[PDB]
Amino acid sequence: GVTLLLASQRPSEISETIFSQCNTFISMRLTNPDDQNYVKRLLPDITNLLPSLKEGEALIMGDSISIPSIVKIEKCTIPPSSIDIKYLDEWRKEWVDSEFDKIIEQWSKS
Amino acid sequence: NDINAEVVSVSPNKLKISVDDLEEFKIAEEKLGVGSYLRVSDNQDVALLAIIDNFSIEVKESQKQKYMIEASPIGLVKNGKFYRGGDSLALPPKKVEPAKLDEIISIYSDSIDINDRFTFSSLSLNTKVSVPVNGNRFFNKHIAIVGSTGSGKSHTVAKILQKAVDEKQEGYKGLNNSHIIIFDIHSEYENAFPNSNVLNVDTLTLPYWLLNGDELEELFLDTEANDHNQRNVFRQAITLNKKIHFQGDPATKEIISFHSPYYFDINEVINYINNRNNERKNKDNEHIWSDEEGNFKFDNENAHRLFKENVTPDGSSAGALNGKLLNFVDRLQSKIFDKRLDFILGEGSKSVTFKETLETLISYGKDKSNITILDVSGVPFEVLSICVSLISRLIFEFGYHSKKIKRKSNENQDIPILIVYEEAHKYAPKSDLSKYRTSKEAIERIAKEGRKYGVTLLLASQRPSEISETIFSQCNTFISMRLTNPDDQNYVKRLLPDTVGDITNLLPSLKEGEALIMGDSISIPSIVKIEKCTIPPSSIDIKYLDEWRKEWVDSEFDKIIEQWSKS
Amino acid sequence: NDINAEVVSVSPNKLKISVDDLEEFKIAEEKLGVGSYLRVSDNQDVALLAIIDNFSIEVKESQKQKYMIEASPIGLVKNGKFYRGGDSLALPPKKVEPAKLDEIISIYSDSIDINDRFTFSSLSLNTKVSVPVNGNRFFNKHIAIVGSTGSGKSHTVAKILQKAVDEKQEGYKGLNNSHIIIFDIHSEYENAFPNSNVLNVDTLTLPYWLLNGDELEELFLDTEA
Amino acid sequence: RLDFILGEGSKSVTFKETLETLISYGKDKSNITILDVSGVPFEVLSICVSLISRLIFEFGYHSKKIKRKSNENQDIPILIVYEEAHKYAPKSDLSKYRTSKEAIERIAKEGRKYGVTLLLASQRPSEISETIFSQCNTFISMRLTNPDDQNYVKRLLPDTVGDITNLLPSLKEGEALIMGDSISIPSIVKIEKCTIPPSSIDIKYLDEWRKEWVDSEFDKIIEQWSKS
Ligand SMILES: Nc1ncnc2c1ncn2[C@@H]1O[C@H](COP(=O)(O)OP(=O)(O)O)[C@@H](O)[C@H]1O
Ligand SMILES: Nc1ncnc2c1ncn2[C@@H]1O[C@H](COP(=O)(O)OP(=O)(O)O)[C@@H](O)[C@H]1O
Ligand SMILES: [Mg+2]
Ligand SMILES: [Mg+2]
Repeated sequence: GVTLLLASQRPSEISETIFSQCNTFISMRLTNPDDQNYVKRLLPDITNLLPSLKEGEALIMGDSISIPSIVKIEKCTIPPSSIDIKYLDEWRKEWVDSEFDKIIEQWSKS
Repeated sequence: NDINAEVVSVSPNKLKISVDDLEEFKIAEEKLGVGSYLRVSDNQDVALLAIIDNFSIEVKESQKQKYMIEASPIGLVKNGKFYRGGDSLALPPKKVEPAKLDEIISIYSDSIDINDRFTFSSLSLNTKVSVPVNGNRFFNKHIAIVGSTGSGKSHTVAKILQKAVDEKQEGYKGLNNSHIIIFDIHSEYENAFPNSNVLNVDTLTLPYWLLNGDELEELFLDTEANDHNQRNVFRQAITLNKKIHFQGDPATKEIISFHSPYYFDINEVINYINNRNNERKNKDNEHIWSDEEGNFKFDNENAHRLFKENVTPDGSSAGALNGKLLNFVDRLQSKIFDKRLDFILGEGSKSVTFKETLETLISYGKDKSNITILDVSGVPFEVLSICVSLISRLIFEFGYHSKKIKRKSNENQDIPILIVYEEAHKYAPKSDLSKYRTSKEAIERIAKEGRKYGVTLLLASQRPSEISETIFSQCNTFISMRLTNPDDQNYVKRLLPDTVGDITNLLPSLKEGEALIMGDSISIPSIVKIEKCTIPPSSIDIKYLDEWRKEWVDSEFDKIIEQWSKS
Repeated sequence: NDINAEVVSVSPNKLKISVDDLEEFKIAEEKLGVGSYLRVSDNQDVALLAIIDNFSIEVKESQKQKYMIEASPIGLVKNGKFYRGGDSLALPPKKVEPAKLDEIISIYSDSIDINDRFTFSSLSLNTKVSVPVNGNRFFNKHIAIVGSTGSGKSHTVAKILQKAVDEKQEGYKGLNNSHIIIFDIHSEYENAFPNSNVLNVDTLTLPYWLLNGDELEELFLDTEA
Repeated sequence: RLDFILGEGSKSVTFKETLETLISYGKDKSNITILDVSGVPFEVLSICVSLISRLIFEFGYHSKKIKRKSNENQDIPILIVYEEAHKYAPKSDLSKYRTSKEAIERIAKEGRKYGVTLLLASQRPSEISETIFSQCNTFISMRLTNPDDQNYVKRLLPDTVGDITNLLPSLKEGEALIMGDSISIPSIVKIEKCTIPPSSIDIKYLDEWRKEWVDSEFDKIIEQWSKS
């Protein structure tokens, strides 16, 4: 009763012994052909749409699904706290006078 | 008319187009090249647009000229609005014209908002259209600028950073918020950025006590030896030496450990280890010494007395670490005594402060600048991996700790920091050798985790094929100036998402200064011309011909020898 | 006419040239080699300069000789000034002749300024074409001369250094400011530079105390035990 | 054999005339200093190469200290020529050549800004370490004949030529292939013929073997060996 969810990024660097034991496979957009070829090999030609996948789309394969298909994962109404930093919009403002006292206190703490 | 071309066959992502007449020859010269744009429709309101991948102009004896154009549909234009996507299908035949200036403008001006556009280049085939990128997505996802020597890589790097500095929100005057750090080995960005803070070996003081646990044992210990008694005596010396120099609250003093960023003096650390090469236990198994104040037993309270050299061992048997640390000590003072490491292990590191190192690294001191150029020309190459890893980790954990302050206040990470890695293959090679391991890991955490902490990369390397795959793939934005090595082109082709026909033969044949921008920052991967640097980079290289061409100098040689003796 | 060649196919970086008539055979041997330069134009003013990459000559009993030349457009010339270009289009058919001497010279001479030009070699397929290098940039960046034994790399090293020694600013008489140190191991560069300082074992005095700790260990210790 | 490094002369020589010897700034000036290291024993050859290569580098390192203090236009550029660079700077990390490896690799990495540049002339390029060979920018590739050296050079060349794989073993005598910053395009060149060629005094084994059995020379070898 102890299974695992392997939320990795690129399949080409994960240990073979764990990633071969996984059977249900969800592949999002994968821009590295080395990553694509590992996902292609697991299938017994839908992998050619892996790099052109839109944001949020996925390819689910395994015995859990009937056919390996490109799916759109449901949007998170309560999303995880993963906020992208707007580099341009932050850089447009004034030079913000940030005091270094409070930051290096906790850096020294841990 | 001037051009009579139509689509003869379509594919899922390929249009084959036959040019039938070609009355006007300058249509073929600039509007029918590889990477140009074609309008594919039967009307003048709804159309597809297509990049040109390949062409072939066959001519023979009696039959007609066979001009065939291979194109890929990049998107859809409806009533002056461009919509990306190859899903829309053109049923052949469809009349093909070169795209007008307004359609090519609408390609790049529709996918990006009016406030998210970052323009630093124009299209190479059409100068009148500028090519903006999504500057949030340009800089949040890491940038890789590759190319051969003389292709204009540093000019492209400089021109991006000037446009990052000169761009401002309206209603204010003065320095903007952008923070860019450059690792300058060839010393080129002084001439590009005159109004910026530059730090060379003679000026920059990097404290050695800010090195973490991994960096300290790489610089001092032997990874190949892997001696745990040498490892344990190093940590217990530095941890104790950080305690005796702390002047603060006792509760913070207990949490001080070997990785904690606190000041310790390396000369006393050598003295502690050198003394512990000469321990002599008594019959009760306790080490006994004698300084000027009297005999004492080596325990936790009196271990600070070994930091001074004037201690004499007093015992019968050999101590616990007697003779096990002599190769440790001789290499330990070999790096301290070296004059090349005065900026890192010298007397100047005693008088600097953890604040003063951060205030100097991102130019937050008395003189403030957006661009901090780290002239690591004079830095010796064996500590180049150490120094780059120290600064990169000092910016990443500043970027981490900046966010965790703002998560308490429920705010975003205020200042985003960019680090430019000129000649990035030296810090982060494909080779798994231990001499560049610490710089590989430091760029790894910025590449894979720094996106969420405000710390990013600009991997500007002449040889991308000597950068590791696990950091090159994290650079979503890719700029290709001119790549001529076959292994270099086969490397980038293996790390690039799609973009068939825009790299296969285009990269060797590119002009100086024009590049290939791609990623989620741009709407489509296009060959653009990076705009000229009015204030260009200029490395002050030794012009060997003119110095050899002149008279044999005689006054200089005497000054070189005596200055060597003086220092 | 001497040679009647013509472009029959155009690719983004590839050119197919059909040689229809070859009255002068000597153009084929010298000017239509593997690495030779062809100019591709319908006029003498503006031309597309292309290097050859491959060729094939077919003869059959009834048909005419099929001399095909496969070329690549390395650049472009305008009134004698060469521009290195990418995908500059030449619409077929275009008359092809061997490139003039002034055109091939302008590929190598125009990229380097006349003060920074350093010549130690000429083009293999055209001995009249001097090939200069940016001697400003030739020396400060490191040079790697590689070949097999008996390929002539000792001669190439010697010729470069002789060209770097006899050259001067012309405003003085005497020795220039070249400083070249050769780790001559085969005892061969004595002849190439007769007016040089040669240091063998009997003349060199290398102090042992200028050795560092790493060098001093190998001079005295044994490392096997 | 170690008299040049461990004799009575090495003690009395001071630091200044050592650099007057290696750079030829002594009594007789010379643009080219030829270091005949053939009679140097092979056990100490990497030691003497690394000693000189270090000494030239810190001469250029301390060259720049005056030029930032005095801001004078004059400068002393130095080029170092390493004939058979694959044995001074091998790919192997063995202890015997890491002194000469570290001296050359310091020049290959830091010597650009100090006026101490290097020329690598090796008949077996594949043994030279990639961290030194890639620091070079201009490559004069002569006739390369071993397939291992052909594959090594083709990777680290900054550019390529059409059909380079058959070009390298088919180069004629004096034919070269220059790529890099100095040249505009990779071109097949003919190096100028040396009027005063580099000639090594070689023993013509077959020529002396066909002569008569010499008799007088054997005794003069033994008596000098006996007396010295
Ligand atoms: N946008 C441009 N337009 C025209 N010339 C350029 C441009 N960018 C660079 N160059 C030229 O290319 C040359 C090479 O500079 P650079 O690309 O910085 O070298 P590297 O690729 O080694 O960094 C420079 O001398 C510069 O004049
Ligand atoms: N540029 C050249 N032109 C004509 N002959 C040459 C040229 N370079 C070398 N040679 C001849 O080829 C021979 C090869 O010698 P060299 O190339 O100097 O030896 P190595 O390559 O083994 O150092 C020499 O005897 C020389 O006469
Ligand atoms: Mg550069
Ligand atoms: Mg030789």
